[PDB]
Amino acid sequence: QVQLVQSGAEVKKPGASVKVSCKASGYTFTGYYMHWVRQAPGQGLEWMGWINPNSGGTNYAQKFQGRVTMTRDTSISTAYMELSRLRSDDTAVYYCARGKNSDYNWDFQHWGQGTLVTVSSASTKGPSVFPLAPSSKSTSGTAALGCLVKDYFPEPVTVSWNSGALTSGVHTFPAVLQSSGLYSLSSVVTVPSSSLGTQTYICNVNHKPSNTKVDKRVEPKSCDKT
Amino acid sequence: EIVLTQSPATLSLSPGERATLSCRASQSVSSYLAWYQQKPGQAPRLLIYDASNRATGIPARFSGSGSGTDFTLTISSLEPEDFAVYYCQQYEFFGQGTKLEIKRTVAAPSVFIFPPSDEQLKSGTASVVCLLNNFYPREAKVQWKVDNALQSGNSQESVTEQDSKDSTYSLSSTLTLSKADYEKHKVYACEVTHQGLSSPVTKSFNRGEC
Amino acid sequence: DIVMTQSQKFMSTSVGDRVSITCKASQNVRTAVAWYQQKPGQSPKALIFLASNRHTGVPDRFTGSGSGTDFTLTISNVQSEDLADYFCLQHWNYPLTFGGGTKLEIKGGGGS
Amino acid sequence: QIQLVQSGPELKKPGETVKISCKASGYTFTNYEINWVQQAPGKGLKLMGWINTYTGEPTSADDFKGRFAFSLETSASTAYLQINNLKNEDAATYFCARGDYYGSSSAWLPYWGQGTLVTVSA
Ligand SMILES: [Cl-]
Ligand SMILES: [Cl-]
Ligand SMILES: [Cl-]
Ligand SMILES: [Cl-]
Ligand SMILES: [Cl-]
Ligand SMILES: [Cl-]
Ligand SMILES: [Cl-]
Ligand SMILES: [Cl-]
Ligand SMILES: [Cl-]
Ligand SMILES: [Cl-]
Ligand SMILES: [Cl-]
Ligand SMILES: [Cl-]
Ligand SMILES: [Cl-]
Ligand SMILES: [Cl-]
Ligand code: NA
Ligand code: NA
Ligand code: NA
Ligand code: NA
Ligand code: NA
Ligand code: NA
Ligand code: NA
Ligand code: NA
Ligand code: NA
Ligand code: NA
Ligand code: NA
Ligand code: NA
Ligand code: NA
Ligand code: NA
Ligand code: NA
Ligand code: NA
Ligand code: NA
Repeated sequence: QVQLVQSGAEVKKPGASVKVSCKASGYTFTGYYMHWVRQAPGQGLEWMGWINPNSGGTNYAQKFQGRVTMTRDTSISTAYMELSRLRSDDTAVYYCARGKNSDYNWDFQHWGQGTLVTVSSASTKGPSVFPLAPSSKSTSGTAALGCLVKDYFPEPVTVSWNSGALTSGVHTFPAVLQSSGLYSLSSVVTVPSSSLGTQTYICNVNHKPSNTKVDKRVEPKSCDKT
Repeated sequence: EIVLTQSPATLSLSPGERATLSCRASQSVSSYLAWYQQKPGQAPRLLIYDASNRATGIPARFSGSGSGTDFTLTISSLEPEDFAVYYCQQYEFFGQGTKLEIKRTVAAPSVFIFPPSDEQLKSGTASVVCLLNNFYPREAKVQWKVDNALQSGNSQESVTEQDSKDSTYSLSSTLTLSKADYEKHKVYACEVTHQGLSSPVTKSFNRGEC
Repeated sequence: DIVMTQSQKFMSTSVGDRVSITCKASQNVRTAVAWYQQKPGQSPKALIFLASNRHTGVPDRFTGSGSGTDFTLTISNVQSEDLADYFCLQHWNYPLTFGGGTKLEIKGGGGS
Repeated sequence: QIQLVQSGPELKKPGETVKISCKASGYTFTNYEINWVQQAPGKGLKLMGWINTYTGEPTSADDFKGRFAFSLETSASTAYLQINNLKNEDAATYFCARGDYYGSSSAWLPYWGQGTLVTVSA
C-alpha cells in the first residue's frame, strides 16, 4: 500500500523560506521519481519539479529556478521541497506526487495529503466571536442564528453547535481573507422560530493554531428602546 | 509550451446523466494526456492516462478519448461521488479545471439580516451579515443599501460547498464598516435577487431600533 | 539553429583514470543538454539528460555538469568498455542539434 | 520493454528511392514522437525531422525539406523515412529515436533504433 505522508501546515513571512517533507512508505523509495505540485487557494495545479531519489538529480520548472531546492534522505525515505524568498502568492497547498510506473512518467497516481503554506506578515491571533442574534420578527416558520468568527490568523477554524448535538441546518462558511490580513468566517443554523425562547444555542469555536476554544451563547438581541 | 484549455468552466448535471468534459491543447504533440479528479480538501486522483487508458481502481463509467488537440473525458452515468473538479494534464502542464456540480430544481433562498452586536461595536467596528440559505442555482445577486445608497467595495461574500443532502448552496454577504461610519446612517438593507424569487427580497433594519 | 561545439576531437586515457569531455552551446540552453555514447556498429546510447541526470542503467561513473552554455561530461574510473564516441545534444529548442563528437581511446583497450 | 527496430541496410543507385521503417514496441506508440537522425561521414549527427505519432503530421528540418518524407502506420506502430532521388551525399546511417519530455525543456532522445545503412553505389 503506497503512502506519502507530508509535514504539517506552515506559516511564514515574506522573504522567509519553507521546507516541506514527504515521507514515503509501501514501496522502494529510490525506485521512483518524486514530483512536487502546488495549488493556490481556489486555483489549479502547478508543477514545480521532480527529484530522482536514487541519484539526487533534480529538475525545476522555469518559474522556480533559483528559488526552489529539492532534496531527499534515503535513510528515512523522505523527499524535501525548499522554497525560499517567499511572497504572498506562494500561499498554496504543496503536494508530493509519485508516478504510476517505475520509470519516468507524468501519470501522478500517488499523492501526499498536501501541506498548506501560508505566506503573510500577520501574527498568530485567536478569533473574536460575536453572536448573530436571531429574531422572531425575521423569518423567511424558521429563524436563523449564528456566530461571527472574526479577525483570526492563520487558517483553520472549526465551529460546532451545542457541543455537536446540533448539526442539521448548520452552515459554516469558508473563511475570507480581509484586507487587514486576518481571516473571518460565519457559522449559521436554521431553527424553528418557536424554540428561540426555549432551546439554548451555543457555538463552540476552536482555533488550534492559537490554542483557543471559545463558547458563545446566541440569543435574540435585548431591545430597550421606548 | 502547451496550453490546456478545459471547457466548460462548470457543468451542471443530475445523477444518472452523462457528463462530457473537454480539454483542448494549444498544439498537438502526442496522446500522453491524463485526467484527474479532485474533491475539496483532498489530493487529486488519477483517472485516465494515455488519453484513453483507465487507471487501476477507477470505475469503467469513466472513459477518455481524443482526436488531435481535442481530448474528452466522459462519465457515462454520473454517481453522487462524481461531482468534483476535474483536471487534464500533458507533461508539466495542467488544465485549469472543470467543476462538475449537481443540477436540481430551482430553490429560492431564505434571506436573513443580522445587525452588528453591541459587543463588537464596543471594539470599534460594525459587521452586518446577510444570509442566503439553501438555494439553487449557485448564482445570486446581493446588494447592500445604506440609507438607500448603494454600497461598493466594503462587502465580501462567501459560498458553501454544495450540500450533500439537498444539493443547495448557502451564501453570506458581510458589510464591514467602522463604528463612526455605522453611526452616520440608520437604514441598513440587503437586497437579494435569485431565479427562484418572482421578485427580489429585501431585509432591513434601522440602527438603534427594536 | 543552436550550435553545440565539441572542440575535443580525440582523447586518450587509461583504465582507472578520469576524463572530461566539454561542449559549448552557442545559445543559452539552460540545463537541456544530453550526452550520448556510441560504440562502432551500435547506435548512440543515452548517458545524461538535462545536463546532470543519468539515464536508466547508466553507471554513476558518468556524471554531467553545466548550465547556460558550458557543459561537461566526466567519466570516472574509465573501463575498457568505455571505448566509444561521445556526443552532446541540446534539447532546449528544436531543431535538436548535436556536438561534433569526441573519440575516447582506452590505452589498455580491447573491450566492448 | 522499449525497442525500436529498423529495416536492414539498403544498396541503392543515385536517383532511386528508399523507404526505411522503424517498428516500435513496449509502450503506447502515440504517446511519443519519432525523430529521425542522419549520421553521414564527416557531417556528424543531424536531426532530419520528426512526426506526431498521434496525428501523423510530420515536420522536416530546413536542410531536409523536399526529397525526404516522413510518414506513419499507427496500426503497426511503425514510422517511415523515405528518401527520393538519392544523391551521393545521402549515403549515411539513418536512425529513428523516441522523443521524451522530462520537463523544463524540449524533448531529448532516450531510445534509438539500431540504425539503417544506406549505400549509394554508382
Ligand atoms: Cl545531490
Ligand atoms: Cl432570524
Ligand atoms: Cl482550462
Ligand atoms: Cl471543444
Ligand atoms: Cl516537437
Ligand atoms: Cl445562474
Ligand atoms: Cl458592498
Ligand atoms: Cl466562497
Ligand atoms: Cl583534438
Ligand atoms: Cl586521471
Ligand atoms: Cl522547441
Ligand atoms: Cl514529410
Ligand atoms: Cl502517414
Ligand atoms: Cl535505454
Ligand atoms: Na539533490
Ligand atoms: Na446543513
Ligand atoms: Na418602540
Ligand atoms: Na469534447
Ligand atoms: Na487526499
Ligand atoms: Na465509483
Ligand atoms: Na460519448
Ligand atoms: Na456515489
Ligand atoms: Na480543485
Ligand atoms: Na508553465
Ligand atoms: Na452579489
Ligand atoms: Na459549509
Ligand atoms: Na547559429
Ligand atoms: Na538523475
Ligand atoms: Na551507479
Ligand atoms: Na558522427
Ligand atoms: Na519543445
